[PDB]
Amino acid sequence: ARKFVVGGNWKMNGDKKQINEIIGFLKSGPLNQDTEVVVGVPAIYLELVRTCVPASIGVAAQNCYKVPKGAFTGEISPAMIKDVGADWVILGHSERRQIFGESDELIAEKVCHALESGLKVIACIGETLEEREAGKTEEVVFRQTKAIAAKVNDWSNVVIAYEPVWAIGTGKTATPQQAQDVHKALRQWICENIDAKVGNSIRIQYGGSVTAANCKELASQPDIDGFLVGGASLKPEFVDIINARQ
Amino acid sequence: ARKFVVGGNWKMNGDKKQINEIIGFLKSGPLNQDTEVVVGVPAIYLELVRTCVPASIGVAAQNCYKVPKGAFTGEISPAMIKDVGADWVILGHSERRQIFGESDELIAEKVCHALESGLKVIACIGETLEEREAGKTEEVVFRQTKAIAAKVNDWSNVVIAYEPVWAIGTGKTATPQQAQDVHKALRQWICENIDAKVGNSIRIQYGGSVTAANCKELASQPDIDGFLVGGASLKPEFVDIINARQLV
Repeated sequence: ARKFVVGGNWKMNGDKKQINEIIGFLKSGPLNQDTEVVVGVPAIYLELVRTCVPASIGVAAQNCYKVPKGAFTGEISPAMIKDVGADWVILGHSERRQIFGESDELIAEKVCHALESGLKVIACIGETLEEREAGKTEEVVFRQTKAIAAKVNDWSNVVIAYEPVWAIGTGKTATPQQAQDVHKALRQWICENIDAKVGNSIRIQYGGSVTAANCKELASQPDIDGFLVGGASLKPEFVDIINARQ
Repeated sequence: ARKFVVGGNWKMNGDKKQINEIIGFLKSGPLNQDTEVVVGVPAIYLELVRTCVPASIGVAAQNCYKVPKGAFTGEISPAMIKDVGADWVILGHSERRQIFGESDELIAEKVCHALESGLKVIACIGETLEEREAGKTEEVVFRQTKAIAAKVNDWSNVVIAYEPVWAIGTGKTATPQQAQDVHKALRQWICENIDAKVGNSIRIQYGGSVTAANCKELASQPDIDGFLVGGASLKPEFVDIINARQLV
């Protein structure tokens, strides 16, 4: 079976104090034994967080570049991430794709390099509202996935996160069924386009609004293997989400 | 006068081993006391460098965003930079403008926010070869500078670094005179469009190729107040650059 994976993407939030609070939640709160937990933190705190968090819990960078080193002011590489002990990296997040304009190709190259460098990756994909309403959900997620797949040969250390970007500003989030529909269509695409074994073993996290109230129904969907939590990851509620399967 | 300022931009380079070797260069190397020294490091080692580097040397982040916190995965804020004790941030570097497409206005907003957050800033500007050949050197640097000026009211903690981006892949770098021609023109623009005192006191670093072989002649230029160093900042050579203005 696919191990349930819950990632906490802190985004651009945090400081020493706040981090001690958040790590207090993980250490404290009861954690499900069958849940792989990953925490995505700002680069400035990667080493600190990696030292204060149990070896069982993954620590992820929120981004990285495609080469070990180079004339790329403001970027960090997988080698640096590994240098401080971090073992995960979040790539292709919608905020980076849209606000910072990273392309499918760049994301693909980044995923490839991260994996080859020894990092576990959470690659994000997702369609916007205009894309969905234009009935291009599948077209969009298949294109983003296809780009990554073009540079990835081994998916064992990859976790895909689906971000229902279209829901933002909508007034209502995606329904558990809508989320499920996307996950199953994506898994199907992976089975037919990459490999049936990969499709059956790859974890696909739901990357929309996950809270204590909806995490359980969301977690019970056949093709949802976890979450890439946003705001909730900063609160104790993150523990409740980690135990959505309970 | 304007205090000589030398910044070392490591860019995307470094690890614990390499950082200890570079901090070694800085610690042993006889550093001129009249030079303000700053070192720009990858965010991952921001706190690490600040704890190992002497309080006299400034530790800069290589970039930051324009708000204290938010839904900006992969970005860091001045609030975080300060939380680990760093006091500087390099913004608007040519690689971020050209490779990552940061706009003149985003740069200005970041500079404004960084300054307001209590950080000192090395704001970068510079024209490409296309722009220079098309005769837009002044047009570009003034435009980039003007955008930042629209969001800055206090220039005390700002250091401008001019990057002769046009010199890459050309075979030869900018000559000291060519560098001086831009620096002077920018200073003049600042005195006219911002303020006389600001223009006269604002440090303008040369962010082109700076080595131990060309630092002295460059630092001799009337309007060059230091350097934003690239490659050489990862080697002992950085010290010689820092001591570009020492007679012996």
